[PDB]
Parts: sequence; C-alpha cells; structure tokens
Amino acid sequence: GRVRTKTVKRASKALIEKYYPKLTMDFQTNKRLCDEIATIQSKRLRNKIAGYTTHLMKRIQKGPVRG
Amino acid sequence: MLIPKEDRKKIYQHLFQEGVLVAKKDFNQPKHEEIDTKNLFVIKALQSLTSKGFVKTQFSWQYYYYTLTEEGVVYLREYLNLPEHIFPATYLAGQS
Amino acid sequence: QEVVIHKIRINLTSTKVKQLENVSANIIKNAETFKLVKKGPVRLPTKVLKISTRKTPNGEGSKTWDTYEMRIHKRYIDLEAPAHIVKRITQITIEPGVDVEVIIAA
Amino acid sequence: ENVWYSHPRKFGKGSRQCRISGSHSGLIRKYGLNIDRQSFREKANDIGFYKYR
Amino acid sequence: AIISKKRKLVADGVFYAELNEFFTRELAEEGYSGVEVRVTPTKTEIIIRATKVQDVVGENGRRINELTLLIEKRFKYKRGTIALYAERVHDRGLSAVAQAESMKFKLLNGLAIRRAAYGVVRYVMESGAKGCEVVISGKLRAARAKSMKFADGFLIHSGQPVNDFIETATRHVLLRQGVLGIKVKIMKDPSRNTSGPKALPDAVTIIEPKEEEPVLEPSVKDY
RNA sequence: GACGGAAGGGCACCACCAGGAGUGGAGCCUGCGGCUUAAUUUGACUCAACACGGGGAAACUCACCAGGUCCAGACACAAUAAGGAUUGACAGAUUGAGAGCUCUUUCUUGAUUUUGUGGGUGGUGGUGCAUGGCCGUUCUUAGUUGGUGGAGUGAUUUGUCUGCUUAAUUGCGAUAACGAACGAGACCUUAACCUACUAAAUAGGGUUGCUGGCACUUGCCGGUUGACUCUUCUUAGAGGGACUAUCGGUUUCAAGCCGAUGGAAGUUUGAGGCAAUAACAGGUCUGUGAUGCCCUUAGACGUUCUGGGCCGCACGCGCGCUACACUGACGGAGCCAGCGAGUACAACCUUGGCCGAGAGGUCUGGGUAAUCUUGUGAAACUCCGUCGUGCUGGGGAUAGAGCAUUGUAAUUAUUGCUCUUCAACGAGGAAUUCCUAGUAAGCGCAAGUCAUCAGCUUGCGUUGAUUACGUCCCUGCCCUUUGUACACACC
Ligand SMILES: [Mg+2]
Ligand SMILES: [Mg+2]
Ligand SMILES: [Mg+2]
Ligand SMILES: [Mg+2]
Ligand SMILES: [Mg+2]
Ligand SMILES: [Mg+2]
Ligand SMILES: [Mg+2]
Ligand SMILES: [Mg+2]
Ligand SMILES: [Mg+2]
Ligand SMILES: [Mg+2]
Ligand SMILES: [Mg+2]
Ligand SMILES: [Mg+2]
Ligand SMILES: [Mg+2]
Ligand SMILES: [Mg+2]
Ligand SMILES: [Mg+2]
Ligand SMILES: [Mg+2]
Ligand SMILES: [Mg+2]
Ligand SMILES: [Mg+2]
Repeated sequence: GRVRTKTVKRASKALIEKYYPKLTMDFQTNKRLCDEIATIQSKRLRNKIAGYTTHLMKRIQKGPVRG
Repeated sequence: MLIPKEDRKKIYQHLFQEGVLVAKKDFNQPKHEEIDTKNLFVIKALQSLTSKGFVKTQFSWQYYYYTLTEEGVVYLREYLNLPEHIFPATYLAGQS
Repeated sequence: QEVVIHKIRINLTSTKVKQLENVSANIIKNAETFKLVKKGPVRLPTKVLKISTRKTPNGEGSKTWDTYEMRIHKRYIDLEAPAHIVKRITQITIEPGVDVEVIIAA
Repeated sequence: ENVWYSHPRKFGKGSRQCRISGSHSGLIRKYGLNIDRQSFREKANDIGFYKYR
Repeated sequence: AIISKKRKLVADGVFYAELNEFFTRELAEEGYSGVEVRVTPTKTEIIIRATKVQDVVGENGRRINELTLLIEKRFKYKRGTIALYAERVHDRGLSAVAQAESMKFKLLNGLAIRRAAYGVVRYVMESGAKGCEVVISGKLRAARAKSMKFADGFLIHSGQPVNDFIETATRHVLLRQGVLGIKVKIMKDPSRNTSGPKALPDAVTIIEPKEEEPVLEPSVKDY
C-alpha cells in the first residue's frame, strides 16, 4: 500500500520547481541534496521525498508531466 | 476533645516554636512524630483552632498542613505568656 | 605531596537521556583538562520500569491496558585518582535532572 | 482513649493505604509507589512515567 | 537516605508530584503554575513559578518560609537543606496551567463564561501561540450537562507533537449549582518552544534558489 | 438528517471464502444468573456486561448481617463554677471477655469538660438523567471543517467526485473550483543491520604465569580475576541504513500493483503510543477531604472490635484449565531462553553446607542490585529400556490419613508434598469464536497481584506449520442515489 502521501508529493514538486538542476537521477546524491536544501524535521520523510524526486526525474527523461 | 491539658500545652508550644504544623491523616496512630502525643489529639486541637480562625488548614494527600495567622500568633502568645519579638516563621532567625 | 590513588566510581542516573549524556561529556572533558587515567562513561542495561494498568477507572468498558514505563539510565565513570581531585571536579559538574553520585574508594 | 481500638493490622488490604485517597482498592505497591491505580494513571506523567509501547 | 536507584528515582518523582499538588492547593490565590526541583548535595533548590509572585513571597520571608517548614516536616530534612525560590513566568499566555487558574478565578468571582473564554483565547493569541482551545464541561444554565468548545488556530490532536508541543491543563471549578470542569489545550508556536524540534514534524520548507551566469568567456583570473 | 422489509457501490479473518486451533460435549475453577438465605452487599447486561470492577475477600478488606465499644456532635449560648465539671477503677460477680461494657463498694479525676439549644463534619448511603474527571463506544474505521470563489431568495451545497489505485478523503486523473487545516500519514518508543566509530578486574574474548587432566613430543582441553591488549558477540551512545531500490512487462508506460536481482530488512519494514468531528442521556457519586442536592448523625448509614458471609445448590449461561495415547506413557539420561523483580530500620530476594523420601528447616552468607539469588541449567523438546490399541500403566476425578508452612486466627482441606481411592470422559449435537508469519497452536517463565495462595491477567521468551494474499454470498459498518407524513428521528 505504498502510495506516497500528498505532503511528500507536494514537497517533491516544490523541489523540482525550484531546483531542477542539481538532482542527479540516482537516489543517494539526491537524498543528500534534499537534506541540504529542504528543511525536514525528520529523516524517513526526507528519504521518501528524495525517492519521489528521483522518480519524477526518471519520468521527466521520458517526456513532460502535468504540473 | 477531652485533652489532658499538659499535652495540649506541649502541642501549642511546639506550634509556636515552629510556625508550622504537619499532621498525618492517621487516626488510630499511637503517637505523632516529634511530640509525645496522639496524632488524633493534635488534629482535633488544630481543628478547634481553625474553627475560631487562627490557623489555615490543608487536607492534601493524607497530610494536614497548618500555618498560623497573626491573630493566631497573638492567641498563642497569650496562651504561653511570651511577650514580643519571638520565634514562629514570620521572620528569619538570622541569615538563612 | 599526597597523590594516593583510590580509584573512584561516579554514578550518573536519570531519565532525560540528553541531559545525562551532556553531563557525562562534561565530566570526561573535565577529566581530560585535569589529565588523569580513567575508564569511560560505562553504560548499564537501561532499566525500564513498567507499570501496566487497566485504562478504565472502574472496569466497565473494553479491557484497555496501558504500560506506563520509566526509562532509567545508569552510568559508571571510573577514575584512577586521589580524592582531592574528585572533590575539585565535583565542586561544579552538576546539571538539573541528572543525579551526580560519588561512590569513592576501589 | 479506649483500650481496645485496634486489630492486629500488620498486613492485608487494611494496613496498605494509598498516598492520595488512602484506598484499599487496586494499590500499585510496586516500586514502593503505594498508589490507587486510577490516580496514578492521572499523575504518572509527573511521576516520570510515560507510555511509549 | 539511600535505596535502590530505580526506587529512589520513583520516590523522587512521587515527592515532586505531591509538592505540585500541594502548591496547586495552597498557593491557589498566589496564581501558581509550575515547580522546578533541583536536588544537589546539601542545598536542594525548589523553584516555584506563579503569576502573583509578591503574594508567594509575602513581606520578606512570610509564606515562603512557612512552606519551607512544611516541606521539612513532610520529608524529614532539616533547616537549610531545602531552599524555596518564587519566580515570574516568562509570558503566562503560553502556559496552560496559569490560564486555567485564571479562568477558574474568573468563574468563581462572578462573570460571563463564554466571554471570559473568548478573552482568554485573545490573550493567548496576543502572547504569540499558534493556537489554543478551551473546553467547559458541566451545567451552563439548565440541568443537562453541556460541553462548550472555544478555539483559535490549529490544534494538533495526534502524534508526538503533543508531548512536545501542546500544554494541557485540566481543572475542576466548584460552584453552588454544580461542579464545572475546565480543560485547556494550548498550541505553543514551534520556534519559541526551544525544547525538542523547532518546527512541526510533517512540514517541509525549501529556501529560494540563487542565480548564476554561465559562459561570459572561460577566461583566466590569476594571483 | 435519521430511517426503509429500497437501489446500487465499497470495506472488514470483531464478515465469508481456502484453511487451521478450537469452544459448546466431559471433569473441574471462575464470573453471571435464578433461587436461597440472618446476610449470601453490590456496579454492570448484544457487539460496547458475564477471570470485569486491577474483585486470586480466612479478619482487615467492607460496602452485608447479628451484636458489643467509641466519639472523631468542630464552634456559638446557657445551668453547674471547685464545699467539684470531670476521667478512671484490679478482685470476683457483671461478663462472647486480664470491655470497671455497667451496677456494688471508695480512693481518684482536676473547669479540657458534663448536656442541651443554634450549628456543622463523617458516610464502600442515594442520585452516572445534576455532574467533573477519566474510561469505553461509534472507530481506530476514514472521516471533518474552514478561507476565497461559484450554484442558490434561502436553509444549504459545490469543493469532499464518473472512474482507476490505496491500509487510508491514499493519491492520479476527470472537473466552479483553487489552494488549506485537523484527522490517516508524518511523528514517537521499541524490535530488527552495522566484523565502521565511543568505552568496559560491574559484559566478553585472547596470549603467557601457576598448575589440574591427558595423549606422553612439540599439541589439546581446562581452571585460576594473575598480568597485558583488544570490543566480534553483550551493553548502550552517536550516527547511518530501505527510498518499493534495480531493471522486466501491466495499467492513459498516471496513481499504483505484481515478478526477478541486489539487499539485514522490501506485508504502511514488524509492534504499538498517540489519535480528529461530534456524540451516546454507555460506565462509574464503591478511586477520591473531585462533587450539586437529598438523606441520615451519636441506644449511628460516623467509627471501631467478635463471629459469619460474599466460596450455599434442584438447576440455567459465558470466560478458562486438564484429559479422551502409542504425534504414547513412565523412568532415567541429555540439556536450552527471554522479560523480569528482589532488604536496614528491617522483616525481601535468599545462595552454599550438614539433618528430613517429601514438603522443608537451621548456621553462614551475597545482593538497598548487568556485580548475589541467576548461565533464573523453565518447561516443551532429544536417547535407551519397560507396557503395547483394555474406561487400561490414557485420564487423577469424588475422597481418608499424617507431617509441614503462612499468618493472632486455616474447620467451610489457604497452600504443600507422600500412600491410597482410582470416577466422568473412546474427539464433542445445534451454533459460532479467533486468526494471513516467527504470526495460529503448543510450551513454560516472570511480573501484577501477594502474610499465604494461579488454573487469571499483563508481559516475555521457547518450539513453530496448514490455507488465503480474494470477494461482497452471509454478518456488521460506510458513502452515493432514492423515497419519507419521522426530526424526543422507526423502540
Ligand atoms: Mg497531524
Ligand atoms: Mg499516527
Ligand atoms: Mg463494532
Ligand atoms: Mg483465597
Ligand atoms: Mg465517600
Ligand atoms: Mg452518562
Ligand atoms: Mg460562499
Ligand atoms: Mg459536503
Ligand atoms: Mg506492474
Ligand atoms: Mg505503523
Ligand atoms: Mg445511563
Ligand atoms: Mg456523596
Ligand atoms: Mg463475588
Ligand atoms: Mg474477558
Ligand atoms: Mg541473568
Ligand atoms: Mg485404574
Ligand atoms: Mg486473577
Ligand atoms: Mg412521493
């Protein structure tokens, strides 16, 4: 049932909007970047956000997505 | 209420010395701490004192708490004969 | 003229772990500045104190139960030292919440 | 003042009094707390007790 | 003196609780909120917070000394081993207990209940809390028991942002017609909270990007 | 809105599939009845009462009953004002009685009072529909507002939805809505991974002293706090770590789901903790010096002693435990956890050694505790022999007898072990409970209780599978659409 929540998705979207460069596809670097730029009071949440950003990046290689 | 008066006097003296009295909510107890009197008697005495003003009471947590007002202090003085500039806890003993 | 090694245990017990840790760190720093042989901030099985209770005041509902737990943190700080130095250290080295206790002698 | 006003109350639920209400009902003697559980379940947070798991 | 460490700690906790209760009872007029016990060798410091600190103090060593004596009597310790200090609380608005006490006082003297609640809420908002909530349960005209919820801003009900974030205060208010119960939950603002996390655990905020100009000829800049 | 014996969607092992393990059967132990009683005190009654009130009650408990005792009638006002207000009082009568309870005698006792009138306090007395508080339940379901916009004269509504997913109002998309909040999530504690960090004569492991036992050669196996260093395991601290990652197709190649690879860990990583909106006339006034009112009040519902009783049985129901065998049984023999908790002002956890067939005692301890009880050397389990499908050595039930132990007090066996008696019960009818992984079930231990008791609860390990991995057929809820003459809402 691993549907990413509204909040995570929103955060990912925001990240993509503001920092479309510096999101180097793979997870690990991206995670670190997320931790740096976005302020998350958690770790797991940050990781989730990173994952979603990576997914978005992967998508955006194979076309344009809505929003 | 039928207090052997010596005991009562002792209790009063103790109160005056302290400025403060802490009583257990323990009736059936043979003897109170500090004073060689029954807890019950002490409690009764303090109740009596309260009923005519004098003492402020708390029932908190199986413990009765007793602080003496100015009128109460005066009454105690009258009882004991001690004149002026005396103990309770209205002022510090020196530097403490 | 003195300097007679006693070997001194310091107890550090409390609940609020962060504070305890800070205290421990401070103690170790102080030891370093007075330069002594010392065993570290040895940690013991952090004792939980469990009290499990019916949540209901009166036993009329579903059988809800709550485990009210108390985390405890027991720390030994061993010093190869005389007593005077320990005394000097324990002039300060007290922070609110945490229990500072000196066992003294080996 | 009467001579016989006490039973041999060394133990049992009689001697065991609570620290708040003095109840003989559901007394957590454990850890030397001596509280009737209901009251504890209200004060516990100040007694340092918390629930996590 | 000296028991099992766990046991000792438990006893200390119990003592603290007892003390708190006593202060709630004894210092009711004094506008008391919290106790801050500091146990060191010899001198045990007991900090006490209230709205009306002057009352607590008395006229230099009045009530406080009496309280000290009482404490000594309770727990066997001697004169000097227990010290008591009374302090001003840094803005009472964030403090739930104080607010509850104030509400109780307002009720007991004779005032409009709803209006009082609203006033309290306003005060809290002015102080600078993110939100707050008052609940007044009992008879508020007519026999049937009525709840009365009054709120401002967000109120987080679930999660560990409660034990870290929301000061809660429950009180019984005694009346001639029947006993009222006043619950008050206060949403302290994340930033001013200091202890624990400085923001709400779900929230994610990202900073503004900074602009960089590319090309402009490679060039060499030497020292 | 609620409701329908309407229509569809959509959940949910408190629903059913496919399964298991069963309960109801049998014996008991324990609630609840119903009676009965001196009193068998009571609070509950579909899920949301019925091993529950932390309720395993020998007195205490204690709320019940039969009796005795006491004032703990505060203060305010009067008659006594010492030529006396007054508490006591062994002996024996009196008297359950080394209770002067009261009467006898005749010494004390020292204006505290005696006893009335105003008045209060106490109450496990009542009212939970007068309440607070807490709890339970709708529901741990996925709900619930609000700001600006639209539709409305309005109440309202849209947002919050045709659809597809999700554990989820979880999201994607469609779209007079857009962006928001609470709730779900996130968070938090724990359980898992770290041969990388932080350290440990309170956790451990190494090399050599001293020697113990060997094979007899160098080498094994040890014990011993000797010395030394490490930190894998143990412990926590600090961090990190999994984000459905990596491809494979599916589905508008959306949201997502399934399969393989890697990986400690791919069921929200497992388990909770917390938990919205409104409520229910749900539960308690027997947790309260939390309590409005009414009641009662000193030949008391205040108290306290003495004894019983809440444990009665013609019989209803519900929790459980033990059995119905060869997956055994009994001996041996092997031998393994994890949570725990445990005293100095006391009567703790208690090793180790002599005496007792047990049960146990005693002298010495060690532990206000990773250090001692303790490697809690637990059970289940694993080997050999004996008896082999008989109400039998399965089963240990109704029962007599001693010795102990607890506690002043054990009869109505408190409990304990020993010899005995050795019954009902040959896999449980109708109904239905619980469950989807270290989960079910088995098997113990510990804590809670606790002077004493476990068959109970909380916990923790220890063995450890079957079958789904779905669907609305039944049950319950949920939302939509519908109708309604109900809104104290179909009781
Ligand atoms: Mg939230
Ligand atoms: Mg949550
Ligand atoms: Mg239900
Ligand atoms: Mg019994
Ligand atoms: Mg009462
Ligand atoms: Mg009700
Ligand atoms: Mg509008
Ligand atoms: Mg709507
Ligand atoms: Mg697929
Ligand atoms: Mg979870
Ligand atoms: Mg009702
Ligand atoms: Mg009452
Ligand atoms: Mg009963
Ligand atoms: Mg049950
Ligand atoms: Mg051990
Ligand atoms: Mg036979
Ligand atoms: Mg039980
Ligand atoms: Mg019609």
